[PDB]
Amino acid sequence: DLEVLSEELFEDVPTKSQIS
Amino acid sequence: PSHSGAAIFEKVSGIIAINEDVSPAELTWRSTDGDKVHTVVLSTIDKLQATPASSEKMMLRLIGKVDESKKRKDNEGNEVVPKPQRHMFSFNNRTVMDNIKMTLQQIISRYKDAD
Repeated sequence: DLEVLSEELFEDVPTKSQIS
Repeated sequence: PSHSGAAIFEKVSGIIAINEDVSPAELTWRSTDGDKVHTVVLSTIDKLQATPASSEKMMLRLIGKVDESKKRKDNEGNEVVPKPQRHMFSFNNRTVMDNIKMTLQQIISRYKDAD
């Protein structure tokens, strides 16, 4: 366990309304 | 079950347990050993982030509303612009995240639906 991830393929889940 | 699921917070492995009995709801990641816990206000959560279904990666996160509206200097022409705070949680099972990612959203939608 030294480095086996991927924070580059993360996405955003669908959520009603969009106050961005 | 749906209001609970274990995840990784800051390289640590704990338990993420959602509290839908509140208003706004609330998330709570507690270490497995009981060294620390992180609470989340799904309301304050600017948005909900979670690994896609196409990606075997099992991880969920909640972004926090930032005060970037300021974005200014201090005096030496530097740059402050307060950075955003997001709660990242790495799950060791797409089942947990699948049961969690739905919970948060299940509630979130109620904030907009109730908005």
